[PDB]
Amino acid sequence: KGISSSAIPYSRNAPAWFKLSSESVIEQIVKYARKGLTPSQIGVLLRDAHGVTQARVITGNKIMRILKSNGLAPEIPEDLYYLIKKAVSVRKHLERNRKDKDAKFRLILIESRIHRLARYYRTVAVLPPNWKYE
Amino acid sequence: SSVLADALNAINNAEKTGKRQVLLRPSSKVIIKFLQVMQKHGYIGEFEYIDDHRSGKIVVQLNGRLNKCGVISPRFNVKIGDIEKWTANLLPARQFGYVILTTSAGIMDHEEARRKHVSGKILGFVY
Amino acid sequence: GGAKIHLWDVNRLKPVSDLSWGADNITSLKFNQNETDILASTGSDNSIVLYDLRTNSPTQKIVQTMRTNAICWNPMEAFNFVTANEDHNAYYYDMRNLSRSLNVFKDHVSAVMDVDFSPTGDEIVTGSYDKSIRIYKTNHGHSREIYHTKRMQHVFQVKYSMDSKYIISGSDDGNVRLWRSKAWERSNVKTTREKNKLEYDEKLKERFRHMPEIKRISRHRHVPQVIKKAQEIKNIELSSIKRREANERRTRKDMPYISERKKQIVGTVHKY
Amino acid sequence: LVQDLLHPTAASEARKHKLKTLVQGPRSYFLDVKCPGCLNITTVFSHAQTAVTCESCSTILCTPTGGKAKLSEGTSFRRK
Amino acid sequence: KKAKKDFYRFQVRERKKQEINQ
Amino acid sequence: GFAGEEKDSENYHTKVKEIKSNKSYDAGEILASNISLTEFGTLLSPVKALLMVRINLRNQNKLSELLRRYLLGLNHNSDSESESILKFCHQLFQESEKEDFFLVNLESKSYTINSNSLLLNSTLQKFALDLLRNVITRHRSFLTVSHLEGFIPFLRDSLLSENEGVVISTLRILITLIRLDFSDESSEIFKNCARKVLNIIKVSPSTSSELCQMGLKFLSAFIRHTDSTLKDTALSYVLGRVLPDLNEPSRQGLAFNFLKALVSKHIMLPELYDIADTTREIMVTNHSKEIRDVSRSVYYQFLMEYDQSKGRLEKQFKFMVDNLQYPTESGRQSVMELINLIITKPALLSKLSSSFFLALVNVSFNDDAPRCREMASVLISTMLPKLENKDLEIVEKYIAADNASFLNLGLRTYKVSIGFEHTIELDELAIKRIRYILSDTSVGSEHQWDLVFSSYMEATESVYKHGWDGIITCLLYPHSWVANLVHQLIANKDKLEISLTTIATRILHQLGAPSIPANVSIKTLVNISILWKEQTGEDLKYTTAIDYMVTRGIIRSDEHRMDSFMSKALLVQVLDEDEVIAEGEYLETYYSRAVDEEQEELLEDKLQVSDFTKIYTAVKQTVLERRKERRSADKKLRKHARSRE
Amino acid sequence: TDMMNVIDDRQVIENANLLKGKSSTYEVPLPQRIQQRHDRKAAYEISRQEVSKWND
Amino acid sequence: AKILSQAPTELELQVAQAFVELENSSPELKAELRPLQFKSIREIDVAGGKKALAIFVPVPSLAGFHKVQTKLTRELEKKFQDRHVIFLAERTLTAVHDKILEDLVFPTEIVGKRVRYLVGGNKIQKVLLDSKDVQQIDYKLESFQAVYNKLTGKQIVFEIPSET
RNA sequence: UAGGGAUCGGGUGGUGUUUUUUUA
RNA sequence: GGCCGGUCCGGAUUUCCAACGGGGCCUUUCCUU
Ligand SMILES: [Zn+2]
Repeated sequence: KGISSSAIPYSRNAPAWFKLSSESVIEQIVKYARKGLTPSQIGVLLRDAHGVTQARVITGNKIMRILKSNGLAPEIPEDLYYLIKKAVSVRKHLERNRKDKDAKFRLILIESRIHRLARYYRTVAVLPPNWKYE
Repeated sequence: SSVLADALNAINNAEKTGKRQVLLRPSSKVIIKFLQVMQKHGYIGEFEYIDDHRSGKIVVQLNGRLNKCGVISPRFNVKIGDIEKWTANLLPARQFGYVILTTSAGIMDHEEARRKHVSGKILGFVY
Repeated sequence: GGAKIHLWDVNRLKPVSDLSWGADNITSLKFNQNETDILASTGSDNSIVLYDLRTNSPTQKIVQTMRTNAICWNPMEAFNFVTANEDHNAYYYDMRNLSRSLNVFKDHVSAVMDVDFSPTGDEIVTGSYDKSIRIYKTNHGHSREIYHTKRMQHVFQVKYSMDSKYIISGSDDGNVRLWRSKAWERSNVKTTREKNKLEYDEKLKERFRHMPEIKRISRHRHVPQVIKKAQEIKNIELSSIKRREANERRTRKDMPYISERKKQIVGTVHKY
Repeated sequence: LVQDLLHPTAASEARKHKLKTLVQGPRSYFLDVKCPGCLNITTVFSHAQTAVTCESCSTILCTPTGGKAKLSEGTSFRRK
Repeated sequence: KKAKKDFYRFQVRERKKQEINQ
Repeated sequence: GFAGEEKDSENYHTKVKEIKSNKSYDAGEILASNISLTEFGTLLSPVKALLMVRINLRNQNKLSELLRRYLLGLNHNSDSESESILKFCHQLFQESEKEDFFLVNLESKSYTINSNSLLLNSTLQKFALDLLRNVITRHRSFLTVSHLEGFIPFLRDSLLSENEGVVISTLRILITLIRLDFSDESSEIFKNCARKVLNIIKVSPSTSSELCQMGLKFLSAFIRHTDSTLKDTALSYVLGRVLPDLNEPSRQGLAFNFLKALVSKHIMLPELYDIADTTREIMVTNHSKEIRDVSRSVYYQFLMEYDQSKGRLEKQFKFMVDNLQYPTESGRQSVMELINLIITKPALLSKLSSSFFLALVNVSFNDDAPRCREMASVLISTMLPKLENKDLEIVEKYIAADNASFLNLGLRTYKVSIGFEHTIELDELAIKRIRYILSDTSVGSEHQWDLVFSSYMEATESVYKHGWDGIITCLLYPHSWVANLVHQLIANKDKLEISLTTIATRILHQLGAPSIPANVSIKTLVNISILWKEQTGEDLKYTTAIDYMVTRGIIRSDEHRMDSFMSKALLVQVLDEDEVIAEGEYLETYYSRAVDEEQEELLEDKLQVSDFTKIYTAVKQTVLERRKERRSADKKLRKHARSRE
Repeated sequence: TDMMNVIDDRQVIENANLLKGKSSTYEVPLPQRIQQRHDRKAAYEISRQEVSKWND
Repeated sequence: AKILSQAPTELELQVAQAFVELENSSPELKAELRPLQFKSIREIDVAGGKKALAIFVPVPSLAGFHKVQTKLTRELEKKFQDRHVIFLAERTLTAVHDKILEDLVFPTEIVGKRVRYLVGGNKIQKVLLDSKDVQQIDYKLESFQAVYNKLTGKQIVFEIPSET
C-alpha cells in the first residue's frame, strides 16, 4: 500500500487572486446541493469551475457545517452512503450470477468495512444506534 | 508505537550510524522538552522547529556526544529515595549521564529535580 | 561568537560592539593574521560573514549549501581563507571576489570539522568527522596525505604547529596527538651529503611524478575500510550523477555549465 | 547524496516529491481561460477532474485526464 | 449527471410524501 | 532563590499574585528603615551572602536595579543629611578598595575556578556603584571642599582602574563637582580624567555607547567651566570621531551638549563646518522630538555665532528654502521654528525677508493642515517686523500675485500703509463684487435636486470676516448666505452685519430653509432667533412657528428644540407652535425625548391648548386611518420589520 | 513653484526673492536595514581597496 | 464620518480627510469606500525612527479591503507619506496572534514559521515570506517585527527565502 | 546494513524522430 | 533622573523626554440556556 493524497498548502488566508465574494460561494454550494450533489462533488465542482481552493478556507467553515446551517444536511454520512450502495450493487451482481466467489470474498470485505465505520458512527452517534445495515 | 519513543529511536540509531542531522516528526511538546534538556546538558547540538500546520518537524543537528537515549514504558512515580536506585539500575555509572523525570513543577533531569527538591514519574534517560 | 557576535577588549567588562547582521548565531570566527583589523565568521545560516573592525561593521555575507564548520585565514596570501563545511570538502576562498571559491579540496567522506594552514602558507590541513585527518597541498585540490589511527575517533580540532613541521590533532576520544607533516622526513640536523641526497631525490620524484608506477606507489596509502567503502560508493554515485546529467545535457536546450567551484555557492549579498 | 536536511536548494525542492519535502505543498495551479465563443474569463483548475463549461458561451473548456487536464484547442490561458 | 435520488433529508421528505401518497 | 526561580520560570501556569512587588517594596521600605548604621548593614550583608558563590548576568542585572531601588529610597528619605552617611560611604570605600594512599576519597567531583575570583571583583564594582550614587546625594550646601577632599583619592582610583561599571557615574560625580574649586591635586585629577576620557574615545570603536556619551558630557563640562582648555587638535580628533556617528542619532544628546559647549566657547575648528551640515541634515530628517530641537540649537548657534564665506552664508539659506518643501509633516515644522528664530532674536532680516516672504507664502499654500497655522503665524511675524521697502515690495507682489490671485488676496488681507491695505481692499472689492454669481442659488437647487469649488466664495467670506460699499458687501453676503462651511461662513458674516446695522423675515426664512433642504448653523440659528425676537409682527411670528413645525437629522431636531426654546404671552402666540413639539412627546431619540421633556416643563391656557392639540393629533390619526382604510403594501407592511431584524 | 510663477511675473527684482535656482534636497530617508546594507556595501568596497594593497 | 464613536485625534482627522479626499475623487473607485469603518488607529515609531499606523478594522472589511488595499496604501503613502501603514483585526489566542500576523505582513503570504532553539537555551522565531513584492516588502520588515513585538509581546524575525 | 542498474503501472517536464492535417 | 525659559548677574518658578511604581478603567451589548 502506498500514498496518493493531496497536500493542502500552508496558506490559510487563501488565495488573494479570488475576486469573488464569500456569499456567492455559499449560494453556489446550496445551488449544487439542492441540485442533489454529494459534499465531495459540490466541493470538486466549485473547486474547478468557480475556482475556490477549498471552501473551509474561503468560507470560515466546512461544507458539511454549512449544509447543516442551511438545512440541507444528509441523513447518513457520505462514506457510509457510498459504501452501502456499493454493497447493494455487488449483492445484486452476485444475486444475478451466484458462482462468483471472488465477488463473495469482496462482499465479505465490503460488509466488514461497513461494520467498522458503522460502529464508529454508533459510538459518536451521528446516526442513532439500533442501526444495523438499513 | 509512541511519539517520543520512535523519535528517540531515530536520533539514537542515526548517530549510531554516524550522521550529523536528523529529522523527526510529529514533534510533540514532550519531545521538545526532552531534547531541550539534553541540549542543555550538551548531548546534541542546536535544533530547528519547522512548523507546518500538521504537527511540526524537529530537525536536530548533533555531534558525536550522545550514545544512547531511551524512554521508559510505562511512566511510573519515583521518590527522592528512589531516583538514586533508578540511576543505579538505569545508567552505566553514577556521576555520568542523567535520568529525565516529569516532575510536577517543571520537566527536568534527576540532579535538578533533587536540587529543587521535587519528584514525579519517570520519563526517560540519556547518557 | 555566541547568539550574536560581540567585540570587546580586556579592559572593560561590557561588549564594546554588537556586530551581527540579524538574528542568527555565529558558529565560529577567526581573525586575520595580517590586515589584523579584518575577520571572518561562520553562522548557522550556512553563511560566511566578513567583518571589518575599522568601520566596525559586517561587510559581506555569502550563503552556501551546507553549514561551514570552521574558517582559517591565510598567513601568506592575507586575503585568502579556507572554509571547512559539512559537505565533504574544504573551500579555499578569496576575499575580494567571493563568488568563486577558487579551490575545492575534495577527498573526504564526512563533515570536515576544522582546518588550518601551515605557517608556510602553501599546505593546509583538514580534520574531519570521519576518523581521519588529511593534509592538502594548496594548488591541487586532492589529498597529499592521510593520517589516521585506530584509537583516534571523530577528530574535531586539527591545527598546524608554528614551524610547519607538526600537525596537532585533537580527537573526540580525549587524546591530542602529534604528527609530522612531511611524513617521511625526520627532525634532526643532517650532514650536507644527506641533505643533498634527500633534496635530490625529492626533486627527482617531483619530475618523474607522472610515470604510471611511480604514481601508483606514491599514491598508495592504507585507509581504514570504512573510509574505503564510503569513498568507493561515493565514486559510483558521483559517476551516476554525471551520467544522468550527461543524458539531460544531450537532450535539453540550455542546462548551462556551472563550475565545480561555483557549485556550492547558493547566494551572495552585494552581488558586485 | 548528502544534503542539508534543513532548507535545501530550490533546485532540489522543485525536484523532489510534493509529500517528501520539509513542508508539503500543492503542485496544481489555477489559471484563467478564455472561452473562444464569447471572450470572457473563467478560472479553472489544472488537474481539473471534470469537464468545466463556461456558462456564458457554454461550449467546453477542458476535458480531464489522469493528471493535468488538457484544454480544448482554441482556449487561451493565463497561469496565476 | 451524477445527481442523487437519495442521501438528503429533503429527499427523505419527498420520499415520505411518495410513500404516503402511494 | 527558589521563589524567584519559580516566579520567572516557564512550567508554571498562573496565579493572581504574579507581579513581583519586592523591587518596589524595598524602595518603600528603607524610607522607614534608614538607620544607616545597623539595619542597612543587614540589608547589604545578604547581598554578599550570594555574591560569594556565582551570579549570572541576569541575577547581576536585577541586583543592580535592586540597588537602584535602595538608592531611590535614599533619595526619598536621606535620613541624616549630615555626614553620618558620608562616613558610612567612606567606610564601605575602605571595605571595597603518600597520605592520599590511605585517604579513601569517594564520589569525586571537581569544583570550578569561577567561584572565588569573579566575586573577588564584582562585589567591589557593585559597592562602588552603590557608594558613588550615595555621593551623588545632590543636597545643596552640603558640597564643600572640606567635605569632598576625603573622597577625591578614592574616586581617583575607581575612575582609572574600574572596568566600565562605575566610571560612567564617577565622571557624572565629577560633572557635579566641576563647579567647586578644589585643591591643586584634585584639579590635577580633573585634568587627568580629561586625559582618561580622551584615551577612552581613542580606544572605543563607537561613540554611541553610554560610556563615551557620558564622557562626552564630562568633556562638555570641562570645555565650558575651567581656566585653560587645551589639546585643541585632540578635541578636533574627538569631534572628527563624533561626526560619522551622527548617521545614527540615538541618545546622542550629551554629544549635542558637547557640541553646544564648544560652539559656545567659540573655538575655530574647520570640521565644525561639516558638523553644521550634518546637523542641518539630521535636524530636518530626524524622526524624534527634541533631538531635532537640540540640533536646531547647535545649528542656529553656529549660524548666528560663527563666521561664514560670503556665498556660503546665503547657500545655507538656500538649503533652508530647499528644506521648506520637506515631505514629512514635522521636519517642515522644525524648519518653520528655525525660521521663526531667524526672524526673531537686524539688517539680515531685511536682506532675506523677500525670499523668506515668498517661501512662507508658498508654505501657506502648501498641503499640510497644522503647518498652515504656523505658516500664517510666521507670515504675520515676518510682515510685522519687516522694513519699509521690504513690506512694500511684499504687499506689491501679494497684490499682483486666477485662484492664485484669490489666495494671494486672501493672504495679503489676512496679513493686513493702512490706506495701502484699503487700496488692496478696493481691488479686493473689485474681486468680491465679481465673486458673487448664483452660487447659493445653485446650492439651493442642488438641495432640491437631492431631495428630489467655492474657492472665491471662501476667499470672499474671509474678506467679509476681515471687513454704502460695506452695505453692498452685506447685500452680497445675503446673496451667498441665502460649500456647506462656505455658506456657514457667509451666514456668520451676515449675522454679524445684521447685528451691526421684511428683511428679518427673509433672513429668518432663508435660514430655516437651509436647515431642511453644524455648530456654525447653531450659531446662525441663535442669531436668527435673536432677529426674530427683535422683529408684520404676528404674521412673521406665525411664519417662524410654521418654519419650526416644518423643521420638526439630529441637527434639524436640535434646531427645532432651539426654536421652541426661543419661542418659550406664554401660549397666545405659541398656539401654532406646539403642533410638532407635542408630537414627539437611538441616542438621538433619547435626546429628542429629553427635548420633549424640556418643552413640556417649559400654564392653564397652555395646558388647555396642549389638550386641544392632543385631541387634534388624535383627529389627524383618525383621518390618516380613514384614508388607509379607504385605500384597503400587505407584505410591505411587514417587510420593513423583517428587513430590520 | 506655481505661487512663485504666478507672483514673479512683472517686476525686474527677482535676484533678491527668487533664490530658488536649485532644486530640493534632503530625501526621506531610506529605512534602517537598507541604510545598513548600503553603507556596508561601501565598507566592502573600501575593504577591497585596502587589501588590493596586499595584492602586490 | 466613518470612525467609531470615540473622539479621534487630529492626525486621525487628517487621515479621515484623506479618506474623504479619495471619496471626493470618486468615480475611479467602485463605491468601495462606502462601507468603510475603523475602530481606531494608533501610530508608533520603530527603532528606525519613522512611525507606523495600525488601523483596526472591525473585520467584515478586512476581506472588504479586498483589492483596494494596495491602491489606497500607495495613495495614503503619498498623502500622509513616509509613515508605514497597516490594517489589522481585533479580539487559544495563538489563533488571534496568528491572524494578526497573517494580515499584519500584507496580503502577500507567509510560507513557513521556524523557531530554532539555540544551545544557550534561547529561541529565535523566524517567519518566512513569499517570494514576491520584495522591493516594497523589504523596506518594512523591521517595522513589521516592531509592531508585532509591541502588539503581542512576542519576538519575531521576518525573512524571505531569497538572497538578503 | 545501504547503494546501483534495469523493468512494469501512473504522473510531470523537455524537445527530435516516428506521427499528422476542420470528423471524434 | 535628564532637556526649556523668566524672577534677579544661583537660589525659587516651568515645559517636554525616559524609568519605576498609583488610581477610574477598554471587550458575554440581544438570547432560552
Ligand atoms: Zn464565450
